[PDB]
Amino acid sequence: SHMSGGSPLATGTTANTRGASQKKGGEPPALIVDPLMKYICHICNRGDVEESMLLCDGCDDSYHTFCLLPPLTSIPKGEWLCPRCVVEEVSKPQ
Ligand SMILES: [Zn+2]
Ligand SMILES: [Zn+2]
Repeated sequence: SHMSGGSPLATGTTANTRGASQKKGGEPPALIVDPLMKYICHICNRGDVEESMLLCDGCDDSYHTFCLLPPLTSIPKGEWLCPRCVVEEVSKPQ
């Protein structure tokens, strides 16, 4: 059996991708701006307007009116419930 025709597929290509790997080329180690306690709107990571910052009566966390979609056209005259808790029934998971 002499089936040695001899046909190599010698076809190269310059496959080069320089993956620039600067882990902190624009990422500084941020220090704790709120070391003790400060009611910050965790949706916007900032306590922008404290006068528009609500605290869920049936939870505990700081939200802005602005940070919710759509922004709360009326400021809650009574204690504000988070939309999570607003969808309740007699049977809680307790
Ligand atoms: Zn906010
Ligand atoms: Zn709640």
